[PDB]
Amino acid sequence: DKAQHIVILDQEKYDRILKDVPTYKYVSVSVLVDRLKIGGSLARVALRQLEEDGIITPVLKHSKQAIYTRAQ
Amino acid sequence: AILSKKKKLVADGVFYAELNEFFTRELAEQGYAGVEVRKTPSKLEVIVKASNTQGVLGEQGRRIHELTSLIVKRFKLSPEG
Amino acid sequence: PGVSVRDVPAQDFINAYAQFLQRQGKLEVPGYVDIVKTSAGNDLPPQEAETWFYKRAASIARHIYLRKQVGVGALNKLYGGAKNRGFRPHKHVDASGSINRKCVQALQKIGVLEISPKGGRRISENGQRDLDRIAAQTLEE
Amino acid sequence: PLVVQEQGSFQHILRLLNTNIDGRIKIMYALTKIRGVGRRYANLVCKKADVELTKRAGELTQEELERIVTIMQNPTNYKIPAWFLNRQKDQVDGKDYHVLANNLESKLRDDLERLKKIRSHRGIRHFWGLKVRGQHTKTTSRGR
Amino acid sequence: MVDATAPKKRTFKQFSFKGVDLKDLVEMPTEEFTKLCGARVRRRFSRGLDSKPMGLIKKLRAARAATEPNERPAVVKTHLRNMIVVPEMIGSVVGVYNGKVFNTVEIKPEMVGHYLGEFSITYTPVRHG
Amino acid sequence: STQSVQTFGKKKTATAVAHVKAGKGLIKINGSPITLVQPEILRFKVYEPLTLVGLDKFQGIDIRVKVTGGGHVSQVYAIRQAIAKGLVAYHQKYVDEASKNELKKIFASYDKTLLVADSRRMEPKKFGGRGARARFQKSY
Amino acid sequence: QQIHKIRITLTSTKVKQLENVSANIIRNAAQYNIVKKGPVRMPTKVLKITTRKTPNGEGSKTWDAYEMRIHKRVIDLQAPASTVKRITQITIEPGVDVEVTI
Amino acid sequence: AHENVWFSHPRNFGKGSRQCRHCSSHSGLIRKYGLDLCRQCFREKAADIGFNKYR
RNA sequence: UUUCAAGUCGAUGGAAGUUUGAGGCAAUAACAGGUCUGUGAUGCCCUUAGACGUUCUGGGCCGCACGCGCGCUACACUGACGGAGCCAGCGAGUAUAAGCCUUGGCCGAGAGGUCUGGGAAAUCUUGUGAAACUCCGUCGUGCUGGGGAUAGAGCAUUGUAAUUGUUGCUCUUCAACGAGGAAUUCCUAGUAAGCGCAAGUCAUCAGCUUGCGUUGAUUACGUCCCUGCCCUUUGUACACACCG
Ligand SMILES: [Mg+2]
Ligand SMILES: [Mg+2]
Ligand SMILES: [Mg+2]
Ligand SMILES: [Mg+2]
Ligand SMILES: [Mg+2]
Ligand SMILES: [Mg+2]
Ligand SMILES: [Mg+2]
Ligand SMILES: [Mg+2]
Ligand SMILES: [Mg+2]
Ligand SMILES: [Mg+2]
Ligand SMILES: [Mg+2]
Ligand SMILES: [Mg+2]
Ligand SMILES: [Mg+2]
Ligand SMILES: [Mg+2]
Ligand SMILES: [Mg+2]
Ligand SMILES: [Mg+2]
Ligand SMILES: [Mg+2]
Ligand SMILES: [Mg+2]
Ligand SMILES: [Mg+2]
Ligand SMILES: [Mg+2]
Ligand SMILES: [Mg+2]
Ligand SMILES: [Mg+2]
Ligand SMILES: [Mg+2]
Ligand SMILES: [Mg+2]
Ligand SMILES: [Mg+2]
Ligand SMILES: [Mg+2]
Ligand SMILES: [Mg+2]
Ligand SMILES: [Mg+2]
Ligand SMILES: [Mg+2]
Ligand SMILES: [Mg+2]
Ligand SMILES: [Mg+2]
Ligand SMILES: [Mg+2]
Ligand SMILES: [Mg+2]
Ligand SMILES: [Zn+2]
Repeated sequence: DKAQHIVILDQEKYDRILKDVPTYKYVSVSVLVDRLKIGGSLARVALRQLEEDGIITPVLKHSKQAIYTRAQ
Repeated sequence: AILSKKKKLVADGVFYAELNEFFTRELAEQGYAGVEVRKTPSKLEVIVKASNTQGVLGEQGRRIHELTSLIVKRFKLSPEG
Repeated sequence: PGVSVRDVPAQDFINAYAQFLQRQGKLEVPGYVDIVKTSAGNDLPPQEAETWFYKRAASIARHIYLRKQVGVGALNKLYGGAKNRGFRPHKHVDASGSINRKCVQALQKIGVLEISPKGGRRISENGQRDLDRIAAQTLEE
Repeated sequence: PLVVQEQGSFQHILRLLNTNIDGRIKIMYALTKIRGVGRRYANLVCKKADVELTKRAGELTQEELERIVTIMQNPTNYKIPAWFLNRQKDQVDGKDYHVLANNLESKLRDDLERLKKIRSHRGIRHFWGLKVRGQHTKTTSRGR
Repeated sequence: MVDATAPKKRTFKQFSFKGVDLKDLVEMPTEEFTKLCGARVRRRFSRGLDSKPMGLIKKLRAARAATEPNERPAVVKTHLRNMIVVPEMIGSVVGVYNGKVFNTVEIKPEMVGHYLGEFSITYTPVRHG
Repeated sequence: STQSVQTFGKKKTATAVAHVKAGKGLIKINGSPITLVQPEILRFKVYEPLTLVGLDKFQGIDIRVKVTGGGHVSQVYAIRQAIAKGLVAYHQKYVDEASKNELKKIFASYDKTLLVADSRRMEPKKFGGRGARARFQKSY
Repeated sequence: QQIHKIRITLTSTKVKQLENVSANIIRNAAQYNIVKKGPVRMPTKVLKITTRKTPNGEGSKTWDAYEMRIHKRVIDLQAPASTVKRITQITIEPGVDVEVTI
Repeated sequence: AHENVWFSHPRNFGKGSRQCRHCSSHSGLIRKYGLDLCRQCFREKAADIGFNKYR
């Protein structure tokens, strides 16, 4: 009951995402949920765009598992 | 009428089983051993093995004649068949 | 060498034929597609409301390509699945007849299939022509 | 088809048909909180109101919220099939209806006395709180 | 949600069953009546009415004709408890077998469309302790 | 006609019949290239008979198999056996047996099921239980 | 009504007499220069019936598993109808029944 | 009158619609392959019919 | 290794090296074990016309404060849905009936309806295009899109007859259950576990059995510690044999 993860993305969290995700060894749906406090559905759209924006390199593609890494 | 292969071989067996018990009840006193049904064209040969073939074929073969009639009238067989 | 339907993966070929069939727009879509569920064993309608009919018609077309005189009754069994009987064990139940029958009827007037002799629905003279075409525009990337 | 941001437009708590709806639930499953509105029914009223299901409850504007409650209260006027409705071939007026949050238990109740007033067997077992649909009660339903 | 109000209205309301009020309901023929009730009832009349249901109706009609000071129409007894109540037999009193006794019921208008034996429980309810 | 050999591989119920003809190296599964086998996690099970010997062995031969029966996984093992057995059987008939024994050595040293069909079959069920060995739970 | 493509269907429970009649007909179809096709072994059908052992309902739940194997063979002959029927009387056997269809 | 009531209830498509060849019983009937024999009567006649135990 | 014996354990070859895997049959006697509710199998007793025979109508065998046993669903993310991919084996099937398996076409959201045709069957249903499963999406730890009882309203099928809902379908309601105490069951390889399919009962109804196949392991390959049985020795005042 204590989760209360944020599902709407405001501006303070948005640039915090783009400031924190690059400094990650390994990002995934749970990694985004665990540390950014965002919901699972919001994490999935974030990963699919961050890959389209070039910040994130896709190590492996799968529906149930998305393995991503830093592009730097 | 039109009877399947599975249901036809079973019917022959069921006919044999019912016919065999019929002889056991009727010809019990004559040491009835068994019956062999030899199918043939235009005829249904039935061979009965008994200790005494006089009780079945008695008084000018009256009983065997009167006993084959009980099978034509129960299985709807032609009198010559 | 040439290209056939059998030379391309099934899952992404249907996604390509579905896209063409929607953009072409000539396929007639029945009016209840936004309401109905695909099977009586299903509990919810398809999640891709705008496109589920096109993709299913694409799947039906591809499945008929590889076989000979498949009926509409066989199509219900193919797309049917395990029903969620509450406490009783699961069982396979066929899909809806109208959805499949409308697709093949809709596909029959777009030119890809036709009623085959001795039952079923054959692929049309032009049905082979245009499916093999889509396969080529699938694998260039 | 990408992440977007908003400020001050989200509404945490909604009130529809005198029922409180959590605003952070997806719209299709938020309406299922309204009693008398299931997942199957909520999927169609959102599709009849041209409200794409990819929106949370708070994302909706007032214009959309009123457009949904209008459809739920008048389903047949929006090409919603009769067989899809909650209360079809009504007892008194014979028309197809879909009862909602506060109306459902009232007309559900009215059916119970209507069974009990004629003293039918089904109404009697309903009165006793036992199963009415022929279930065996010798070994099941022993809680309280 | 906008708003809601429930100001219920009337007009000397007569009891009504699926859009048909009691006045027209009773003198509708049972052929027409079955067309506006449930699936089970509609199937039963299409399957063909054997002599037993029709014979009870004829006796029930006569029992009402026996008395014309407008009191209760005297009891007709029957075993056929698979009878479907029709508007023609509203107000009649029937004795319905429960296996042992003739439970007596008076056909109220709200009983229409139900099975005749559904108002006569066949078992005395269990009472532990 | 031409140099054609026909073989088969088997798993539990799945049986894959392989036709190995002389040609440009055409290798299809039920009329579809092996590069698009549905079990992708297991796509390397049928790639093993290829990369073990080297794709150069398939320049002169084309293989078309028809696999039926069994299940999804059981069919993959049947296909890879028909291919492995087909390549060996072609060498024994149209190439020197020295090469055929060479190919058979690498295959056997890697996986016995490439050439030898697995003999395991399902045990029959016996009454008194829901399975072959399993029995209904007992109560006292 | 002369030389015909004629089918003889052989069914029986026991294979020894079935193969004797089958071989005897083939033998007679060999010395007589009659082209033949067969015999064709149809997949044998196992008629299985599984009852409970107990006439009552007491004891361990034990079951019998009875069987009735049915073997069916069809032989195709190219001969006039008079020739094939008399061949049947040559190879008549009580166990095996014969049906002839054109 | 009485003939229209005596044995008047339908006795088709039921368990009482059929009976054993041997014992004319209603319970435990075997209808496979048109045997129409009781399961108890079948065991005592199985060998005669041609059913044997092999496995 | 071994009494160099019976054998056992490793390799190699092999399709198969656990009795090759699995079953069927199965000794000398015995039990007051269970069935006279399988028998036109039976002795005796009871009844035999107001029947305890048989038949017809209706109800009951389902009845519900409770204790117990065989099971089925689940408690979620190794997952639910939504699309898409799409693979078995064991089997069964009719006529002047009293109606079998039913494709294909056409209606219907479904359930289901209708018109033709095939099959007495390796021919047609049927490749029974089964389900788990796999891919791509939605969901995002929430009694939540887990779970689907209970119940309201409605639509079809079978049947003379569905009320005490036969079953199926549609909408709605959406309960306990958040992995279970003391105890206790089954199991060693295509085995266990899932997962379905067919046959039996069957006008209708399979959460049941009998089989079949799909996916497919963990852990011993040992012991007498518990439990049961067998053998040897022993005691006995038991032999109807400790229910002595
Ligand atoms: Mg499927
Ligand atoms: Mg599916
Ligand atoms: Mg489930
Ligand atoms: Mg379930
Ligand atoms: Mg019960
Ligand atoms: Mg009575
Ligand atoms: Mg053995
Ligand atoms: Mg005793
Ligand atoms: Mg007695
Ligand atoms: Mg008795
Ligand atoms: Mg007895
Ligand atoms: Mg007696
Ligand atoms: Mg008796
Ligand atoms: Mg009994
Ligand atoms: Mg019996
Ligand atoms: Mg009496
Ligand atoms: Mg009982
Ligand atoms: Mg009751
Ligand atoms: Mg009761
Ligand atoms: Mg049991
Ligand atoms: Mg038990
Ligand atoms: Mg799903
Ligand atoms: Mg799925
Ligand atoms: Mg077939
Ligand atoms: Mg819930
Ligand atoms: Mg659910
Ligand atoms: Mg429910
Ligand atoms: Mg124990
Ligand atoms: Mg029943
Ligand atoms: Mg069944
Ligand atoms: Mg049972
Ligand atoms: Mg011990
Ligand atoms: Mg002594
Ligand atoms: Zn019997």
